Amino acid sequence: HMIQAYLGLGSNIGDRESQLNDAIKILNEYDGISVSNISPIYETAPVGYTEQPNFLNLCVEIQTTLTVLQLLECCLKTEECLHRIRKERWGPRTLDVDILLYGEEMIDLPKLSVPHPRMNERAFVLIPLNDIAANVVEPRSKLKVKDLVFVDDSVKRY
Ligand SMILES: Nc1ncnc2c1ncn2[C@@H]1O[C@H](COP(=O)(O)CP(=O)(O)OP(=O)(O)O)[C@@H](O)[C@H]1O
Ligand SMILES: Nc1nc2[nH]c(SCC(=O)c3ccc(Br)cc3)nc2c(=O)[nH]1
Ligand SMILES: [Mg+2]
Ligand SMILES: [Mg+2]
Repeated sequence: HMIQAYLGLGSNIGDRESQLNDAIKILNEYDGISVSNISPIYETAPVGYTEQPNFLNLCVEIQTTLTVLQLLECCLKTEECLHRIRKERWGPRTLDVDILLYGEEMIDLPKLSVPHPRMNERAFVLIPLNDIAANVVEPRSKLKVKDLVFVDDSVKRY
């Protein structure tokens, strides 16, 4: 049985587009993950610590037989494959793979929260997410993505 999940990908170091492309390929090659939809890529001003490089961000849909914890392990392993050495959450990274949605399920473990608890105020997530998942309901707000998305001029088509 397959679970439909959504991942948020980001990169702000080096050849960002190549790193995101390779990440998608790696994710698709794991047993138990198939990438089923890919959003457009956006160039986005860094949010939070603003004095670091501009990001590329996108979202992907996957179909998965993995548990949410196994999925998290795969996401983290993919960052390691793309040589993410920096671990400062506020700082730059070659690759970030975030679990945005895991079916309509919700979990808030000390170190795994899904739906991603910050997604609803991030245009660098909601814009590419709305591109592929406009009618998907975000379980915490009980709103469809298209009803959460908002205009943000710092998010540009790449
Ligand atoms: N939904 C989720 N997806 C990915 N990681 C999550 C997560 N919820 C919690 N985490 C935790 O976040 C830890 C740190 O990961 P980082 O990628 O450095 C944070 P970040 O992605 O810069 O911030 P963000 O998760 O607010 O976007 C992971 O090891 C994981 O335990
Ligand atoms: N554009 C862009 N900016 C990013 N900043 C980060 S760190 C998490 C975060 O958003 C954050 C936002 C506000 C505060 Br306060 C602290 C952290 N990740 C990305 C990304 O993927 N894209
Ligand atoms: Mg992350
Ligand atoms: Mg992140």
